[PDB]
Amino acid sequence: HMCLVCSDEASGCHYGVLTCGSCKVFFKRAVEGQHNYLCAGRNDCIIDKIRRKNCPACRYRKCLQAGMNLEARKTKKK
Amino acid sequence: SHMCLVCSDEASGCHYGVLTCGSCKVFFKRAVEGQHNYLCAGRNDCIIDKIRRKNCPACRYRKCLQAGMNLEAR
Amino acid sequence: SHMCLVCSDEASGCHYGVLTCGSCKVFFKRAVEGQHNYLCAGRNDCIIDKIRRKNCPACRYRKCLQAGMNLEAR
Amino acid sequence: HMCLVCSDEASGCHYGVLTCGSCKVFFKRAVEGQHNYLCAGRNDCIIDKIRRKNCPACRYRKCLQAGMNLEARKTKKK
DNA sequence: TAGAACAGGGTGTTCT
DNA sequence: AAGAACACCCTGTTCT
DNA sequence: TAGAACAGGGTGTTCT
DNA sequence: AAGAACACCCTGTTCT
Ligand SMILES: [Zn+2]
Ligand SMILES: [Zn+2]
Ligand SMILES: [Zn+2]
Ligand SMILES: [Zn+2]
Ligand SMILES: [Zn+2]
Ligand SMILES: [Zn+2]
Ligand SMILES: [Zn+2]
Ligand SMILES: [Zn+2]
Repeated sequence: HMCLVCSDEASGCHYGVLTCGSCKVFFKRAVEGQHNYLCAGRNDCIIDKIRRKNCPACRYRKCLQAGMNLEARKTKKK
Repeated sequence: SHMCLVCSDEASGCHYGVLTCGSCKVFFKRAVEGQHNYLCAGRNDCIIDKIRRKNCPACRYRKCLQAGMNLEAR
Repeated sequence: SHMCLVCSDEASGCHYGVLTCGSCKVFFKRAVEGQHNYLCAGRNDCIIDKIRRKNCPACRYRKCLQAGMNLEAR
Repeated sequence: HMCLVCSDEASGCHYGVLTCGSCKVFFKRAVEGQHNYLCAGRNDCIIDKIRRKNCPACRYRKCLQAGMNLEARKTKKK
């Protein structure tokens, strides 16, 4: 079963979405910090396992698009 | 002038031997010397500039080659 | 009197058939009926009282048997 | 490699000591809550895998004796 | 599960 | 000019 | 890693 | 007296 962001092996729901480990800590770091990234292409870069380092801008976008949010643990509660 | 022929940064001088910045200089040596496998995530036409050249070394490397860089110019 | 012969709680009446509290009553049925394996973590002489009887069912059970409980007294 | 409290399979250092999972959450629950437990024996009960339920009093003691403490993560730091 | 934190890779600079 | 080398940033793992 | 939280076991009560 | 059955507590796992 697979990461919905990069299609590497999924390691569980994280921030509300079946993702792999690397995408989980990736999202968390982008959300807590600055995410002023530039796409060098057309904002549709291919994020898979070898290429996911290439474009943070598009990786973050695919994170948001897949529905990740930080408060999804204390917010998949109330 | 004084713009890198690859990323359009402020080119230090002439390297390998093209008007390139220092980043591209050393990048190029590393791309040819080691390996390394670079793959474009777009369309093999990425925008390469001071801030984006980090994003796609396949495309950076290709631009280096096409501006005629070569580890032996002397 | 009105003290459990097993744990010395306030014994409700006569069960299986010994002067026992209600806890020991139902405990005993469960110990014999199901199984379950109880093992003492001390020395097979545990203090059994209202608060400690929970701690060692091996010893509780043994005391039940030794006070002559039996699922058929009638 | 083994839990230093109950000798079940150890799952990592927890609260500063190689313990199994059950002893980790056991300690944590005893420390955050009330631990007014009574030993029914001589305060040397045998805490191994089947018997560790029998005497919280002695299990907790073996936890303290083995050196567990909550602030051992932010205190194996400074 | 969410989170800390280490080591590894890549990059760009300074300095020979 | 070309090379060495350090310090930085981002990443993805492990967390006996 | 530390932490939440669910389901399972055991117990003791109330109620027939 | 004996049994059913609920609600509680403690435990140890999983956390696609
Ligand atoms: Zn992923
Ligand atoms: Zn992109
Ligand atoms: Zn350049
Ligand atoms: Zn490219
Ligand atoms: Zn009793
Ligand atoms: Zn005992
Ligand atoms: Zn243990
Ligand atoms: Zn004990």
